[PDB]
Amino acid sequence: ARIAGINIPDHKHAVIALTSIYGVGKTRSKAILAAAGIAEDVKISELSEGQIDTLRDEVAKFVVEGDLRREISMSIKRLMDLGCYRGLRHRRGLPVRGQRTKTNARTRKGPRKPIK
Amino acid sequence: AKLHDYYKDEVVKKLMTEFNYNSVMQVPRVEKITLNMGVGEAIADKKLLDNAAADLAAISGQKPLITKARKSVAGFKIRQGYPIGCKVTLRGERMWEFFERLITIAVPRIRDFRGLSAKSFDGRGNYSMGVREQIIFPEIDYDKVDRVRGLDITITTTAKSDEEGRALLAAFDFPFR
Amino acid sequence: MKKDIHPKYEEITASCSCGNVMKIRSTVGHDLNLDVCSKCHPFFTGKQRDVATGGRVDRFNKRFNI
Amino acid sequence: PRSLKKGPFIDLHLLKKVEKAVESGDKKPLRTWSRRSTIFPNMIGLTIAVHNGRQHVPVFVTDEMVGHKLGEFAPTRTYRGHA
RNA sequence: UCCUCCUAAAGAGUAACGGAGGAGCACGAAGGUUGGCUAAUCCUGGUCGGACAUCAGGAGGUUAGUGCAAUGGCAUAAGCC
RNA sequence: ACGACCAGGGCUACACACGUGCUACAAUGGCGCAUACAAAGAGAAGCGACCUCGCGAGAGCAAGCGGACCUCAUAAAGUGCGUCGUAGUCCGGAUUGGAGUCUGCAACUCGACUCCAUGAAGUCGGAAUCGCUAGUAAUCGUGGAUCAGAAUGCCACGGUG
Ligand SMILES: [Mg+2]
Ligand SMILES: [Mg+2]
Ligand SMILES: [Mg+2]
Ligand SMILES: [Mg+2]
Ligand SMILES: [Mg+2]
Ligand SMILES: [Mg+2]
Ligand SMILES: [Mg+2]
Ligand SMILES: [Mg+2]
Ligand SMILES: [Mg+2]
Ligand SMILES: [Mg+2]
Ligand SMILES: [Mg+2]
Ligand SMILES: [Mg+2]
Ligand SMILES: [Mg+2]
Ligand SMILES: [Mg+2]
Ligand SMILES: [Mg+2]
Ligand SMILES: [Mg+2]
Ligand SMILES: [Mg+2]
Ligand SMILES: [Zn+2]
Repeated sequence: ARIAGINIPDHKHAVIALTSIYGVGKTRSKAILAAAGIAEDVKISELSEGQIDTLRDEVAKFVVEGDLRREISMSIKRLMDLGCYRGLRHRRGLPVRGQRTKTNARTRKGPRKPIK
Repeated sequence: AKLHDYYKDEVVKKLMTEFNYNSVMQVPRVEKITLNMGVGEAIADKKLLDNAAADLAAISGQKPLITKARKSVAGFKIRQGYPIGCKVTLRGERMWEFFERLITIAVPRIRDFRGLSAKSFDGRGNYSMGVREQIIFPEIDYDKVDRVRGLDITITTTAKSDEEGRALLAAFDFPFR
Repeated sequence: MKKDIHPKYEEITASCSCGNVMKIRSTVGHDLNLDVCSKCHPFFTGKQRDVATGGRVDRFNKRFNI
Repeated sequence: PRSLKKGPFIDLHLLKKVEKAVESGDKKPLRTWSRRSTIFPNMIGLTIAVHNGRQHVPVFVTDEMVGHKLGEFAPTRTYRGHA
């Protein structure tokens, strides 16, 4: 119940408690359990510690929490340092992917800012 | 006393070599380890202080000394005498055994551990670090706890300079960077 | 140390996935099974890998040939 | 983005201007309306004045500016704020 | 009415509708004794923690403290457990 | 020149306010496997089987079709079993990073789609307000026009009811 640094809930199933890992989802969690030979309907309870060591090795095959967050921050600050359009959007807090900023940019812009 | 024996046999020979000291008493040695938890939020309830001392007693097998306010400040809404933190002084074998469990167990259990700083030596060899989260020690049960505390570790040694302590901890393979 | 105020402090065994069996004195009581120790921590390999800049010209020349 | 099988895209008149300024070894600012041209690795170190609709903003070319297009470094809308 | 300093002229004392401040209590421990301890402030490092909590070291050496006003005292502490 | 030609930009901006919609806040449900039942349409610079390759969007070869013949094209909701077991959740899917495909001279501003990862708000909505009387509302999918590509819009179709 301790994979890649962090803890994992025992009562949940295998794929879901793996998806608690920042860097895996339902696909890669199925690829993990397939490479470990572990069924998805079993829990993190009643697992062998050797099975969990295989799971830890399979997750260690990929890029995860500290690595993944470091890589993501590096890509964003690369755009910041270049000064491209995506960098300017990332640092004005505006949406990058070409959405509308006249209305409905509330995820990047947060809640409403009243005119005083 | 595993690290105390490792000190007495290999660290002293190492430092006598890499510093060319006249005497063996001139070598550094660790003196004490102080474990503070500043709990400024216990003005809400005593039980936050009372449970953090219970957690820190599991980390180091001592009853912690509940520290109090030296004076009164109004920015923090405290008066002189309020119990505001807890400390543990560790000396001797219990110091060495905690220092072993630290650099062997708890530092690897840090999320996104990537090293320590070598810029945390207070000008005179004494090293100070702060942990973000008490669950890196295995004494704490994860389900049993509720609140993420944090503490700070302060290793007070007899090194005069800053580098002699840096070399001493590096002799204990202390993960600076 | 004083007699009654202190917790029970008993030597137990902590074994790890790398098989690092280590006997320590602790307040756990029961035996402990670890995941990573300082012996098996990727501080000596993983941190070497962990800069990971990657190249932009080499990615470009990688994507095709003229 | 574009398919890999088409490769990259660049104007021919740009690629000829780059080949000339490479061989001549001049660091003169190349004014260019090709905001849609992908930067090549042989373009590194050049001042290229990309059009924005109104003028030519000079872009010194870096290594990291390779897998992008020239228009990303010439913003067309000026915005300072409402208040 | 009482207390403290100056005026007050190096003993005491000394006036003015002269210059400045306080008191009309508190404490069953804030008393007695034994034992022990020694500040303010600043510097560096340090999870939340911030100008300022707690922690460790260093400078400093009473610039602090004294139940309350001022003056005189206070390390053998009269200060603090 | 208030006329004409070209490149690039803009019509897509963003402290905000309103309208119309889509998707939701789940258990009358989400997921996974299996399986049943439609109507109406479009197609030659087009529809594009089968087979192979690819996780995938798609790629290659390539029949048949100006079409009650061939293709788009398996309808979905549903039903059967298992699963989750009330949580910001196996709800929700925004956002963002990386890798890609196709159209097209050309997808930076400024396309759509796919894959891996990320997993906001949101736990039924104040004052106020709208539609609907039966195959109706509600809900479920389908097709077309415009169109190289690009609809949650529009115009049509049937299912349950
Ligand atoms: Mg995850
Ligand atoms: Mg006199
Ligand atoms: Mg006299
Ligand atoms: Mg005189
Ligand atoms: Mg005394
Ligand atoms: Mg501090
Ligand atoms: Mg418009
Ligand atoms: Mg979902
Ligand atoms: Mg059509
Ligand atoms: Mg295939
Ligand atoms: Mg079904
Ligand atoms: Mg189910
Ligand atoms: Mg998502
Ligand atoms: Mg919320
Ligand atoms: Mg709810
Ligand atoms: Mg009617
Ligand atoms: Mg179209
Ligand atoms: Zn280990």
